[PDB]
Amino acid sequence: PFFDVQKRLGVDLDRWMTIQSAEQPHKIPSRCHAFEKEWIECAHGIGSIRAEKECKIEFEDFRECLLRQKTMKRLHAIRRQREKLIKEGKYTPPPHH
Amino acid sequence: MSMVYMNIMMAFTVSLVGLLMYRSHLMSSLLCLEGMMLSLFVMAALTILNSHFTLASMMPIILLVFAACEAALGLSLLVMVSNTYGTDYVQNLNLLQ
Amino acid sequence: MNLMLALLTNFTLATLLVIIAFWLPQLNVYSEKTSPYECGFDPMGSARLPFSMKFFLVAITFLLFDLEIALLLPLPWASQTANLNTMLTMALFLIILLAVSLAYEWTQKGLEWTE
Amino acid sequence: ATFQFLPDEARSLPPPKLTDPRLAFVGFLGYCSGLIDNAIRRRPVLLAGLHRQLLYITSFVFVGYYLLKRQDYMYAVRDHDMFSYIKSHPEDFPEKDKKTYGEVFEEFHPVR
Amino acid sequence: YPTKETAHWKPPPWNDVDPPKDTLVSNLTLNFGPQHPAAHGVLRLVMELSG
Amino acid sequence: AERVAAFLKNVWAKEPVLVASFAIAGLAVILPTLSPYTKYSLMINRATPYNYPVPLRDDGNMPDVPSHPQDPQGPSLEWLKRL
Amino acid sequence: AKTVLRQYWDIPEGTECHRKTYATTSIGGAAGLVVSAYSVALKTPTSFLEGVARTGRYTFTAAAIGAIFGLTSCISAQVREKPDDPLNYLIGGCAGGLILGARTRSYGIGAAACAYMGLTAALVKMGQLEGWQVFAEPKV
Amino acid sequence: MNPIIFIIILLTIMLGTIIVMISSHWLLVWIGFEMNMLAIIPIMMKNHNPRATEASTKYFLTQSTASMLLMMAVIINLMFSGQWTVMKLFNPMASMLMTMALAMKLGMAPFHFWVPEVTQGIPLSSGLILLTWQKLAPMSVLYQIFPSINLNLILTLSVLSILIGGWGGLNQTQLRKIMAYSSIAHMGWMTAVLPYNPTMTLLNLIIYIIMTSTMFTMFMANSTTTTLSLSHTWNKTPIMTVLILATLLSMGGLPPLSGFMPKWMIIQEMTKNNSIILPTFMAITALLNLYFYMRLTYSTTLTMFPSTNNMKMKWQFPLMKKMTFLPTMVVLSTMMLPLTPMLSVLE
Amino acid sequence: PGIVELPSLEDLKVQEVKVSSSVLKAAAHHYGAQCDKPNKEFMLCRWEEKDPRRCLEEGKLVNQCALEFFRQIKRHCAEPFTEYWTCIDYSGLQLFRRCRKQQAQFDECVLDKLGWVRPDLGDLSKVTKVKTDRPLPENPYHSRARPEPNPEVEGDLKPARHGSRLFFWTM
Amino acid sequence: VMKDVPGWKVGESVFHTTRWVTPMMGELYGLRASEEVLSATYGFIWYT
Amino acid sequence: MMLYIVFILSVIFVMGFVGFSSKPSPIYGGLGLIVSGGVGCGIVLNFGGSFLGLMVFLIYLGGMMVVFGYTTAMATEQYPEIWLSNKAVLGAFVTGLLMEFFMVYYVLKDKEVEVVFEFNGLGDWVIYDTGDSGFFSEEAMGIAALYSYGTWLVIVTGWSLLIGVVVIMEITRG
Ligand SMILES: CCCCCCCCCCCCCCCCCC(=O)OC[C@H](COP(=O)(O)OCCN)OC(=O)CCCCCCCCCCCCCCCCC
Ligand SMILES: CCCCCCCCCCCCCCCCCC(=O)OC[C@H](COP(=O)(O)OCCN)OC(=O)CCCCCCCCCCCCCCCCC
Ligand SMILES: CCCCCCCCCCCCCCCCCC(=O)OC[C@H](COP(=O)(O)OCCN)OC(=O)CCCCCCCCCCCCCCCCC
Ligand SMILES: CCCCCCCCCCCCCCCCCC(=O)OC[C@H](COP(=O)(O)OCCN)OC(=O)CCCCCCCCCCCCCCCCC
Ligand SMILES: CCCCCCCCCCCCO[C@@H]1O[C@H](CO)[C@@H](O[C@H]2O[C@H](CO)[C@@H](O)[C@H](O)[C@H]2O)[C@H](O)[C@H]1O
Ligand SMILES: CCCCCCCCCCCCO[C@@H]1O[C@H](CO)[C@@H](O[C@H]2O[C@H](CO)[C@@H](O)[C@H](O)[C@H]2O)[C@H](O)[C@H]1O
Ligand SMILES: CCCCCCCCCCCCO[C@@H]1O[C@H](CO)[C@@H](O[C@H]2O[C@H](CO)[C@@H](O)[C@H](O)[C@H]2O)[C@H](O)[C@H]1O
Repeated sequence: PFFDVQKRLGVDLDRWMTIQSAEQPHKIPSRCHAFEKEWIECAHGIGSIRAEKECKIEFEDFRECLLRQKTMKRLHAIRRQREKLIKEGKYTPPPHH
Repeated sequence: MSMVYMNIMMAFTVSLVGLLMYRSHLMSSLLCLEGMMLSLFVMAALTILNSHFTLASMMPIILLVFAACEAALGLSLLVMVSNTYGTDYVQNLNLLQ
Repeated sequence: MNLMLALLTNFTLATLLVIIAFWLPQLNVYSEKTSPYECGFDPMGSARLPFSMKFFLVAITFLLFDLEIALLLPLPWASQTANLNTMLTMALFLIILLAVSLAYEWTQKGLEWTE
Repeated sequence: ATFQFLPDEARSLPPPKLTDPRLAFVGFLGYCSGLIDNAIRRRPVLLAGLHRQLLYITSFVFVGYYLLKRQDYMYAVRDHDMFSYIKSHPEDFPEKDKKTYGEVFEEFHPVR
Repeated sequence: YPTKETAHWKPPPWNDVDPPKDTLVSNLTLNFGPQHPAAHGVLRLVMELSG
Repeated sequence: AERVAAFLKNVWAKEPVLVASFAIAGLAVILPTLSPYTKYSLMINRATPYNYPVPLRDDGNMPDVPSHPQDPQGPSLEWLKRL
Repeated sequence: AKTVLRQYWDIPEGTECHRKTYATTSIGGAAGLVVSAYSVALKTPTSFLEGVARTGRYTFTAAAIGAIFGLTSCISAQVREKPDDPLNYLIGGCAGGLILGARTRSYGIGAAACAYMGLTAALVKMGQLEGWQVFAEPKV
Repeated sequence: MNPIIFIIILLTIMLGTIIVMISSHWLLVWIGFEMNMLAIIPIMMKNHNPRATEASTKYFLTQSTASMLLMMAVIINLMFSGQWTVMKLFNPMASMLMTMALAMKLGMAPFHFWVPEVTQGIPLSSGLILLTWQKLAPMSVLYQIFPSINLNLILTLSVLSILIGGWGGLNQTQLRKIMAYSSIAHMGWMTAVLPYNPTMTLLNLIIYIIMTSTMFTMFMANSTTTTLSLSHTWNKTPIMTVLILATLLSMGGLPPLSGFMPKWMIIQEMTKNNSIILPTFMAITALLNLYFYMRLTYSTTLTMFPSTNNMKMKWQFPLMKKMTFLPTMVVLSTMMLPLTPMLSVLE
Repeated sequence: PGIVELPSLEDLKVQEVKVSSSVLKAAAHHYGAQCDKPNKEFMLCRWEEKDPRRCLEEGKLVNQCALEFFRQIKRHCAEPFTEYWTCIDYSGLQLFRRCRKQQAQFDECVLDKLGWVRPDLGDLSKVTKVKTDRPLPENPYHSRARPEPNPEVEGDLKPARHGSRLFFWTM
Repeated sequence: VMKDVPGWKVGESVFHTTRWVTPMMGELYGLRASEEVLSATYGFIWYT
Repeated sequence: MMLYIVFILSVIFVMGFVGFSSKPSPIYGGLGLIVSGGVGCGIVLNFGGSFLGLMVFLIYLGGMMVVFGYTTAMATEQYPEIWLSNKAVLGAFVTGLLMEFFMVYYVLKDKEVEVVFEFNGLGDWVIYDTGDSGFFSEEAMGIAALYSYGTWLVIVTGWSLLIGVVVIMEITRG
């Protein structure tokens, strides 16, 4: 904050909601709990200038969990190829797929 | 990103252009403002629900509470504009040129 | 699915009834029959003219009160919290502030309709 | 410290002297404010409300003393950081091998 | 600096209050009867309503 | 106490609806403090198990942690059986 | 603008004038369009044609200035065998200022535009020769 | 407005600003902005005339639109980071939307059109709140997100604000429109140095607030809102004209006055980053601000315009306006250059 | 970025407890007491390993103890148990309170024949310790080494050398 | 399915970490019948 | 086809927005916003937010009811404008629908579409969570935490609503 009155007075007005790795009701975890915690622990105390560079792996994995962009691209690649092979009479799906 | 985001983001943009391109009725523009909150509410809810961040499930509710205040504030001004000129037309609000 | 099926059937039946109502009866349409109704004499002006709202201030206050319910509707779930000391204080706080806002508008004649 | 006007580590610095020239200037500024207050309200400028004039001076000096102490502390902090960083990174602050002007060459530009 | 686009500009009012509009707000006019349950069948009560 | 009675009786004659509201609102605020059962409400909310009770890795010095759910050690709900 | 600006600097000075002029003409037209958008938005034309006719003058005036600047600056260097000469942009800048004065019907603007646009362009040429930054990266 | 209601509303305006400044969560920052806008409109509408109604409506439409873009940036940040902490933003599209949202809230060019009109339409006391207190909350958010702000965007706004503020003031005869355009110009300096040294943004902000507060307080004292109405001050309160002169010269950045300090410090910071063309351009363009400050000193203090006969009746009555803090603010507005190194307290 | 290691289809095969949920619900309370030890070890494994692949073997011992549990009911209490879950199965919410009479018959059958006792209210929700020989995982998050902290700036605070050093100022 | 795709690697991870990641719906039911996917995704939400 | 339930609702969502963004008579703008609130509730419901979805629908139904009343008093003319009655309204309405259609066509034609930013058109189900067996609603526990965890949020929201009543009365007391 601009004025960190929360840290000074010890009150906790809104930090509880800031991250998804914080204590949740009945300990329900967020989907990307592990990825957040790793990134938060990697970058703790070293500052954004360093963290932008020395925690790219943790952040890049965390971003993948959040938006799943690499995964969906992989699935679209697999799905698209099956269409090509199914349509060419080349591959046939097994009963369970 | 997921395909739902495409239409929700498009919805926000449509209402944003809706608000910025005025016609005559000031009431019409106040609807484009409630339109922007509706899309912001929906898009926030999808992100929060999908990621299983429990504590922010209250965030969209708080968003609506301060949208109601803005709409009530906007309608109050429309009452006084109408009481002065006999319409809600925005071209009447040009004394300060 | 069931809910979508149920909604479609409801509004499908309603539309079918309207369709039947419009195409079964014999119609005889002419200008006087379809003219706007107003007790036998022609309307004096447009029904699209402005219609003053005397309860306008109550109507805006409804928007603010109508959002108190969204904040209060979670109360049955909140009653299951471990931290009941904080709950009850905050639940009572919201309702009192809602009561105070109502008292303020009441004492300042905000609920009286304008003449 | 976080959100603290004077963190505890600041007490290792010598406090501003009560006769600091910067503090005397602040006290003077309070005097001028006291005089302007008489002027705008149209009272005798030098004479009126000496009780009010003393409070203008006292309050300025009071606030100025703490501002000068924080000012001094923040400059001590800047030096403390700078010197330790130079200690922590010897390779980036190497001593210059200092030639003398007898050895160094400078091209001469006549002023004709 | 006068310009042709600002030739119609007047200085604002001294006390910031512009005159109220001369416009007359129009009240809705209604035929209440004759064909009306509360008109006794033959009263054409022409009312001017505000709301 | 006499001035208030006249006001109190006056409002019972003119605004009995508002007299009833403030009285009920007052009770809603006061009784939770003075009730001997209010403590049990939080205990019953505490005793409802929404989540799995994850076991502990026994290290050798956990005298009060039970080894089996039916062992005597651990919180008991006997107070609730009789509430 | 970033890519269009880069290609202008990509090609060597004094050579490939047709390409240089295409760059400055593109920079001229874009500037005219931006002025046209704000102009029509804030000063509404009476009719749709006059809104187009106003876009026509500003965009053409701006495109003409840039085309003449790029042409004159390139040709001047080509003739004089001095690519990295700041003076070449001085001539390009004045010619542009003259186009504005010619397009505007006013010897007062044409002269003033010559000087200010002439000095501005030479500073631009000085700027990239010496590496001057207008929006400098924070470094300390 | 009942006095108690005015105080509670006035405390709510401050509360929203304080919530923005102490919040570590983007939602609470947005709430603080909404709370502030809710409470300020009734102060704008206080006198209930068509002009005040127009100003409040134009203000509400502008601030509401900014809040939408601001909240949009927050939700985009949430998608690409999963967190709400107030700090750098993790998406460049979110950075642009927030930067523009804050630019409208400040009234920076080219989102400036509302500042001259809202200021002219409301009382002087309300205009003082609008041009001073309302700058704190948006600036404090910019002070925290600056590491992710696009440099070209922020500097483009600063340059445009300085130019548009400078040129806009030249044509004004109303004191409230002069203060609006002067405010737009000064906001440009604050954001221009923001990418390089945020401390000099705070210094410029504080000194701008002290000098703007002083000018509005002197306008309120004599109830003057036009250039000509102010030109009568010499014939009632000669002392006031001298304070207006010194404060106006300080606002123009003339040494050895306090107003020279923020301009002096900002030039130092920009040159340390090898930014030479921009501070030179900025300093010269600020001469436009000085020009229309000097006209006011000509008509106010250095000459004597004609009076009217009825002015003699005002000679018999004393000023009764509060003029709260005026003696202190004017001294701080003028005699602080010798204390410039005290700017390290803002560090 | 690696090829996810997935077990073979033979390493996943196991005898399945193929009974309905009303059957499991009917026997849940006794099942919780009888098969506590294998179950608790398996659940300790999952919340420690954080990996379903690292707990397969303990997950098979969960089924083998479940099948043995249901094999004892079949040997001694087949008929009383069969009435009871049938009563549970009828209910839309599989409520206990609608089958207390049949629950008794099954409850004294398992007490007389097998010696089983039903857990009390709150027993099955206790946190219990469990001894194991599986070593505690050391990097269950597969965390990389964290970056080093910024070297601490410490020492004795001294006055700024020649003060602010701002242009001409001597203090 | 991907045999004849050249750059492909079968069973590759999108994550730099080797830690186990819970699969999402598309990863688990990606290559299966629509009604099986539909029941897995919206079965609960749609159930009456 | 049913797997695309959320996408189909989002298409009607945008169409409702084009309904009121084109800005016909506020009578019809309110209708457009009611539709968008409806399918907007449907979208959020399909992500597991039954409470959040139903409430945005409920709040917006009351709000448009107030808007309808205010339209008849202060935003009505002799010939209220429908989408077909005005060239500017129709032009905006047509433009928004064509811009909506083409985005739909490409994303369905290819399973991905680029509209300024890359969007995957595999259907929205693919991102859903696989496992789930808690005996509660997660949205309900999160929303119910407003009273235990969100003490600070309740104070600021309660205050703002109280001030809102005070403010609207000041503004409307000419
Ligand atoms: C301002 C005085 C000059 C008046 C003419 C106005 C000139 C234009 C001002 C523009 C800014 C330039 C300021 C230049 C002065 C600051 C440079 C400086 O002197 O810094 C050092 C000063 C302490 O001075 P030092 O060398 O240590 O000698 C101590 C002797 N007792 O530490 C300081 O920073 C103190 C500076 C405040 C001024 C000197 C205070 C003297 C102590 C008595 C209080 C002042 C009362 C008289 C007020 C005079 C007002 C004209
Ligand atoms: C060491 C001081 C150096 C000063 C350097 C000045 C630097 C610039 C400072 C700017 C601030 C200036 C003060 C603010 C303006 C106040 C003065 C004013 O408004 O007008 C002049 C005023 C005379 O107006 P008048 O109505 O007659 O007031 C009655 C006074 N007898 O009031 C006056 O009479 C003139 C006031 C200025 C003179 C100050 C005198 C210093 C204090 C002397 C102590 C008192 C001595 C008493 C002597 C009598 C007993 C023997
Ligand atoms: C950056 C480096 C420079 C640092 C600069 C420091 C600036 C901050 C310092 C504070 C500046 C303001 C100083 C005000 C001095 C004048 C106060 C005074 O004399 O008041 C006289 C009288 C009221 O006095 P009284 O309220 O009884 O004092 C007790 C206060 N609780 O009533 C009166 O007639 C006074 C009327 C004139 C005052 C203007 C109106 C303001 C009212 C203020 C109320 C009292 C403030 C108490 C000041 C204490 C400050 C420690
Ligand atoms: C030391 C470090 C700091 C360095 C920075 C510079 C310090 C100076 C800052 C000044 C701050 C403002 C305070 C100035 C006090 C002025 C006092 C004064 O001039 O006398 C007031 C006089 C009142 O006239 P009278 O009617 O007799 O009395 C009524 C009031 N009781 O008024 C009049 O009658 C005059 C009317 C005619 C107007 C004449 C205008 C030209 C002369 C103005 C001189 C002051 C210039 C100030 C500008 C800044 C200069 C640096
Ligand atoms: C204008 C602003 C108006 C603000 C008005 C706010 C009114 C709030 C009144 C206090 C309401 C709660 O009051 C408080 O409730 C809790 C129960 O939840 C009680 O607490 C009691 O029960 C709880 C659990 O239920 C036990 O953990 C605790 O041991 C016991 O003390 C407190 O004894 C009582 O003092
Ligand atoms: C915590 C929830 C329960 C607490 C109750 C909260 C709501 C309190 C409502 C306000 C009560 C006091 O405020 C109210 O002000 C008006 C002034 O116009 C009073 O007086 C008015 O009321 C009645 C009915 O309108 C009129 O017949 C009377 O002529 C008028 O004077 C009311 O008698 C009083 O009830
Ligand atoms: C004023 C109108 C406002 C309308 C708002 C419309 C919605 C805006 C959507 C904002 C999010 C768009 O997100 C934008 O596109 C994709 C998102 O994966 C990113 O794509 C790019 O960045 C990331 C960075 O790691 C990488 O995938 C890669 O560099 C590249 O693909 C962009 O860096 C991002 O800026």
